[PDB]
Amino acid sequence: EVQLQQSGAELVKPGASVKLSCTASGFNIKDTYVHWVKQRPEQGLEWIGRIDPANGYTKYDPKFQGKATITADTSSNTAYLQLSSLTSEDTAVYYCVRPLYDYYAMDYWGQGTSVTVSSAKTTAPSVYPLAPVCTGSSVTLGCLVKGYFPEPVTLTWNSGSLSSGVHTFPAVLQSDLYTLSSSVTVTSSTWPSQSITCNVAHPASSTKVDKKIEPR
Amino acid sequence: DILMTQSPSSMSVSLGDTVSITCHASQGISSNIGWLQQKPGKSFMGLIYYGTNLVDGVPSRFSGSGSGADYSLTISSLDSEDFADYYCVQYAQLPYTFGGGTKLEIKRADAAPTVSIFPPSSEQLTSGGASVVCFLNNFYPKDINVKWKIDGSERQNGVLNSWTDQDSKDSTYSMSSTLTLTKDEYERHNSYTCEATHKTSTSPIVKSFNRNEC
Amino acid sequence: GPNICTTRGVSSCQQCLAVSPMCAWCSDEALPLGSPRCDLKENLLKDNCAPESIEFPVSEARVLEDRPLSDKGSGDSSQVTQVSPQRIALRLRPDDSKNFSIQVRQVEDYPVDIYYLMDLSYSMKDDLWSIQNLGTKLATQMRKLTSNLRIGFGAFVDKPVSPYMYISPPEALENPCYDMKTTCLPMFGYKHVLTLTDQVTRFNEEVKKQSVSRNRDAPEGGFDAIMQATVCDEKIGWRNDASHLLVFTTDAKTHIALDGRLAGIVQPNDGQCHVGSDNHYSASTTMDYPSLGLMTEKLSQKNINLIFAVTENVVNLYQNYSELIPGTTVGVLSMDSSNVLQLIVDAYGKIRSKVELEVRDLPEELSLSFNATCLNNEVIPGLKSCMGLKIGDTVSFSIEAKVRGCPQEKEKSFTIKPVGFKDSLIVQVTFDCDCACQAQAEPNSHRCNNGNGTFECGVCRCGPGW
Amino acid sequence: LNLDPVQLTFYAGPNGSQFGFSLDFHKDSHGRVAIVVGAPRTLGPSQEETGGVFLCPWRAEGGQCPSLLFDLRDETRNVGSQTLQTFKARQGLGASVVSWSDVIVACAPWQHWNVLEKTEEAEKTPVGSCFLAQPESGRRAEYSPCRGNTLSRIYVENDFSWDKRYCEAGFSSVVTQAGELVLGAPGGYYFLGLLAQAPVADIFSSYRPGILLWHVSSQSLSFDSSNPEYFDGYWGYSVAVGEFDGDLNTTEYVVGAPTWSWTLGAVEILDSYYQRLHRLRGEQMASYFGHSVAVTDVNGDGRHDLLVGAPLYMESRADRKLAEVGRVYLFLQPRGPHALGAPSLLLTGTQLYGRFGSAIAPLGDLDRDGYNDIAVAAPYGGPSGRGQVLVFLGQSEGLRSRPSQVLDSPFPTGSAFGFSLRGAVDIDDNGYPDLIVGAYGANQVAVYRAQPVV
Ligand SMILES: *[C@@H]1O[C@H](CO)[C@@H](O[C@@H]2O[C@H](CO)[C@@H](O[C@@H]3O[C@H](CO[C@H]4O[C@H](CO)[C@@H](O)[C@H](O)[C@@H]4O)[C@@H](O)[C@H](O[C@H]4O[C@H](CO)[C@@H](O)[C@H](O)[C@@H]4O)[C@@H]3O)[C@H](O)[C@H]2NC(C)=O)[C@H](O)[C@H]1NC(C)=O
Ligand SMILES: *[C@@H]1O[C@H](CO)[C@@H](O[C@@H]2O[C@H](CO)[C@@H](O)[C@H](O)[C@H]2NC(C)=O)[C@H](O)[C@H]1NC(C)=O
Ligand SMILES: NCC(=O)Nc1cccc(-c2nn3c(=O)cc(N4CCNCC4)nc3s2)c1
Ligand SMILES: *[C@@H]1O[C@H](CO)[C@@H](O)[C@H](O)[C@H]1NC(C)=O
Ligand SMILES: [Ca+2]
Ligand SMILES: [Ca+2]
Ligand SMILES: [Ca+2]
Ligand SMILES: [Ca+2]
Ligand SMILES: [Ca+2]
Ligand SMILES: [Ca+2]
Ligand SMILES: [Cl-]
Repeated sequence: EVQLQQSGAELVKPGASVKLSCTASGFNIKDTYVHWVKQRPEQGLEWIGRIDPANGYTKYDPKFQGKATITADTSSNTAYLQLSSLTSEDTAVYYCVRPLYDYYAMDYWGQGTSVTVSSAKTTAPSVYPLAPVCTGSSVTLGCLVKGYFPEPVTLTWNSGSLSSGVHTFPAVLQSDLYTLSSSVTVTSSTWPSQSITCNVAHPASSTKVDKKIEPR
Repeated sequence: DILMTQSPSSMSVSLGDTVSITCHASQGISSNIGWLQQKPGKSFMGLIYYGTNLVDGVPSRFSGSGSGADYSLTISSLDSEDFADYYCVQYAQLPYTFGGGTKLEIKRADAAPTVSIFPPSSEQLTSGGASVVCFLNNFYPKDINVKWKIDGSERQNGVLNSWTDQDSKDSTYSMSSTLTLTKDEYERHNSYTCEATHKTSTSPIVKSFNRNEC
Repeated sequence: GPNICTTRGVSSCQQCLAVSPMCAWCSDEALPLGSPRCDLKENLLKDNCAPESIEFPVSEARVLEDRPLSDKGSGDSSQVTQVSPQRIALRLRPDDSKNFSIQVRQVEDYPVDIYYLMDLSYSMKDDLWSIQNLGTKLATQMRKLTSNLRIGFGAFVDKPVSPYMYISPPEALENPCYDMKTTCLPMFGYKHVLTLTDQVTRFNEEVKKQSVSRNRDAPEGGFDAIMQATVCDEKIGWRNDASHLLVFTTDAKTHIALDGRLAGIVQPNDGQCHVGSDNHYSASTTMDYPSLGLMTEKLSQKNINLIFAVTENVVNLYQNYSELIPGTTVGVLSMDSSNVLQLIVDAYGKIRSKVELEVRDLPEELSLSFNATCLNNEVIPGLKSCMGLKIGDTVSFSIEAKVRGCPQEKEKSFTIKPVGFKDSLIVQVTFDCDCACQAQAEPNSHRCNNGNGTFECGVCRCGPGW
Repeated sequence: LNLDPVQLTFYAGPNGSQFGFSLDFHKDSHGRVAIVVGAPRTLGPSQEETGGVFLCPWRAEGGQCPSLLFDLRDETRNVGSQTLQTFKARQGLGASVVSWSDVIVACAPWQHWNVLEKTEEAEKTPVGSCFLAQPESGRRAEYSPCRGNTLSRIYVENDFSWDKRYCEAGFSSVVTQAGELVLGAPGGYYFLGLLAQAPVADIFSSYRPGILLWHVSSQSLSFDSSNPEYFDGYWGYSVAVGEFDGDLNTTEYVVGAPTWSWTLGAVEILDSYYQRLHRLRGEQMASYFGHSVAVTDVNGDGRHDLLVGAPLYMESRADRKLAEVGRVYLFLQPRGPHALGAPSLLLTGTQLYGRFGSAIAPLGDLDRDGYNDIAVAAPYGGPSGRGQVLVFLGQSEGLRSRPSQVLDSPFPTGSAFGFSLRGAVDIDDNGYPDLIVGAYGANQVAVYRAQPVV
């Protein structure tokens, strides 16, 4: 079976360089062309270039000229993508791709390798409890995780206990640091009668703080 | 470079539906097109190559057609797994180029947002910062708008929004708006509000609270 | 006493002569009671056998044409004699044999045709430049050997067809050197340029106007050109009474029969001339390369001496081909053909340094034996070829014919000829196994069983139908 | 011995098509035997020669045959900023045919190919190409393993290594019992010759019309070389398969290279990875040793034997003279792990220029005595030079040195009777294996039916 194992997520500083790898599994890397593609949320999908691992001949989109360097080592059935002078815009997910039958097609894809460029140093998240103001039948609480880096973080309530009826929103980049929030809803008979705690773990800084929600 | 215009950007359909995604090229590419699929939070999978040819392993409910500079992906009888992102790619010329993409989303009944506002925390305040949070939960469709007012006047700077992907077993969306000020600046005012504007109600759903009071 | 003649008890004069060449027969009427008519000629006369009643054939050999050997090959329209005698009569009786001689000479100042067949692929560009004064240079050196020189020129590359020929872009058909920075001729297979002439500056001037072409694969189509230069007599202009030298110059491997299939050509070579008024080989793209055997047949048939003048990188290759095409010679050609003059002169010498006899139309019954006399009256038994000879030298051979029995036909003739030579010795054979008195027999003779028999050569013979 | 030369069957194609240039037996999913026939010069659409294939149902009276239709149109694909082109004019479709299972493989060794890019190009060259058909289902596929998309400049800079531009894939062909197609490509790697192999199943499932350059990943090509002994050796001129290493799981290849080592000629036996097991050298330069190769067990010991034809071998004759007559060599496979040795038998032609050994066909066991037999063609042999096919019977010691039967060409001069041959199949189901003989020069095929021994 054809599988393209790409290297692990990369987290580097601006101006640095990084070299991603894509290893052929269940086949010979030298069989077909190998392409690299960049994906960003807003900008979308961009073709970087291809290499013919059999001989080392490459092609690029002139946009990535001088930035990307594609190579391959048939000996280790692996292909590489080297990025230089990394910036904040180079932050994206990178895929290696090869065709199935058609010489020129893009059929098989690697799982992807995330690349994050930032100067931020590993910072622990500040956890804040969110209680409502001083009425209805159902109540809602929240938890605010502000100023942490890098990702990710694991947020739970009552240590995984309270599960159903929760909303943990995607993190957002607040000036080189991430912010995240989570909402949960129950009945007035459940709060503030039953104790509810917020549990956020930041493995990066290895900090697992916990904040119980308090009424006003 | 060949421009690939992929429409529509999104569509809200139901299971068993038969839908079609079109792709328009800035010039003729004579079937040198491919179709891709990206299940939510996953990698890509090949669907079609050379206009009409199914990638090995892909179900036949998927079909490709078109010629010249106009091509279509068509899924007959939508399945639950078929709800994902779809892109087209032309390889008639270098550089290869992609389409804007299309996201198939589940269709359901309209639902107004459950708005909830939360003042700053003690801890945060005794730290010098002040954030007012606003939760707009379980609404439909996704097209929603939030507005912050400080003492009746709109506020735009310092606002960070965050949306969720369509929830699995209710097919609704949620949003999170956070206004962040400086303790000092937060105390120059008294009234804090966020207005939600959804297609459900003609009047914006409002939620406020007053500092120095409860 | 009783010899094999008498102890055989022959029934007729004919059966008497078939016992042994030494036996004789007496057709005399007055012969004693029990006297054996079949006995030694001496025993017969000793019995008062009428001398004319003796039937005793003797095997002889007398010359009918004995022109003397010429001293010069110049002059004449070839009244030159180089083999002597030219015709002899041979008479043999049953199971007998007779010896005779033939002389052979390598005449001086014999005419010479030299056709220069040149590879004109791109690696021969430098070569083409070198030989542009060869016609006159060569004339000067051969002038020392012959006073009738003629020279001519032909060229070749390969079958102008894919994949030998480059067929794109369109420009490559008009100029195969398009992708380089010069201009050369479109692809051609074989073209005749200059018919054999004694006007040697025609050679120089023709060569100055020649240029190379270019094709894709190393082995070339020279063998096509060797075939055409050989079978297109009138066009090449080979002379009847002259040595024919075909000089083949190349620096590369060659294509051979069955290679053509790589170009979709399967039709075997027909050995015929296909060079018309345009002087190009027209079956080049429709007919396969010729096989060694076929080449050998035509070379030999037209008395062409092929010279492989090739560079050292392929000399072993061509020496090995030469061994499958007897009479062919090989010389080492420098990378620019600057030494081809001496090469040709050395080959000419080597060629006229051998005399090998060949027999044609020898009756089954007749077997021959040879004793050669080369160098200095040194007789080499069982040998019918000489070597290390210099132009002007003369050799001779002693021959004996041995007949086995007596054949049904009494008049046969065969030929003995040196290979490559114009002249030859015609031997007219006559088998003498009958008796003169047979040509005056008496059928149904009144003497023989009263009509039931025939009377001939003294005795009675049972008639036909008995 | 017991082939019937009195009542033959004749099949005929269009004039000038070279119908009979190549042939083979074909069985349908029901086991009904028919005859596939190549006609390399059949007229195409533009009234231009492209070659063609015919599928003849078996009938004692013979006659005309229906076409096996293939796409005869030139193709163009603009993709990856390049222009791919196939040229089918004079491609010689049907220059070889072979049947395996319910599938027919017909090749066009001289189909041309080119890729354009701006002002550059790969060059228009004869990569060759094979067409595959499943007659009963109408399925079609192609296989063209030498097509590439590299430009000229690159080959020149790399000193012409791995240059498959003149392959002529399908020049010869054979299929393993397991259904692996093996193509001979005598022009591969700048005229060294290469072999291309791929499973029939994978050729079909990976092919789509209009792609032109596609990957068949289970495929396997032979290798280039810097050894001059191989230059212009046309490795792949002929091909065959058999068992020569004792291991029934592995299949071995037999490849003819008639001009190997400066036209000495050779044939080699290889494993499925193209590693050399044995090499047999020609006996005489230019004899075209390896022109044809045949595999069959002739002495009934269950071990495949090899036969090699050298149709231009010159026999030595009285007075230091040579006579081109052609020759065939027999090599019996020895017991256990051992290398083939000197040939066990030499068969030499008689008619001058007759080309004895031009084709060699296993007949199976013709006279049913327990030993497999062969037929050797001399396409220009016989006292009339019209062509002959000679049958040799197997025996415990190898082959009989004298032919048990001689079939004289029923066609006119120039027919090339015997140029293609095929036996070992019972076409009329009488329990005796039969012989088909092509005479492309006469655009006909003759069928000889084997009969009970008289
Ligand atoms: C023109 O024709 C000549 C003559 O045939 C060819 O030269 C011969 O080439 C063959 C094949 O390469 C040689 O065969 C080898 O013979 C060796 C022993 O030969 C001895 O005697 C000769 C006499 O001069 C010496 O030159 C030589 O050095 C030796 O003293 C063997 O040792 C070789 O065995 C090897 O190869 C064989 C397979 O070929 C294997 O079975 C062995 O295991 C081993 O690997 C070999 O048999 C032969 O020596 C050459 N003969 C002569 C007289 O030189 C030219 O190649 C040919 N040229 C062209 C271009 O066609
Ligand atoms: C060729 O030479 C041989 C000797 O090498 C000759 O043979 C001799 O012939 C004479 C004839 O008188 C006999 O007496 C000898 O007995 C023979 N010698 C031998 C050794 O056989 C032969 O005559 C010569 N042949 C020709 C045609 O001239
Ligand atoms: N006289 C016409 C001519 O020579 N034209 C000509 C022009 C331009 C190139 C060549 C070549 N000939 N040639 C060979 O013979 C072998 C070879 N190999 C490389 C790959 N490995 C196998 C050996 N490569 C080449 S390139 C030949
Ligand atoms: C035959 O040989 C003898 C010598 O024994 C010789 O004298 C004679 O000339 C030869 N015969 C002929 C016809 O040459
Ligand atoms: Ca030169
Ligand atoms: Ca050539
Ligand atoms: Ca095996
Ligand atoms: Ca055997
Ligand atoms: Ca038998
Ligand atoms: Ca039968
Ligand atoms: Cl050249």
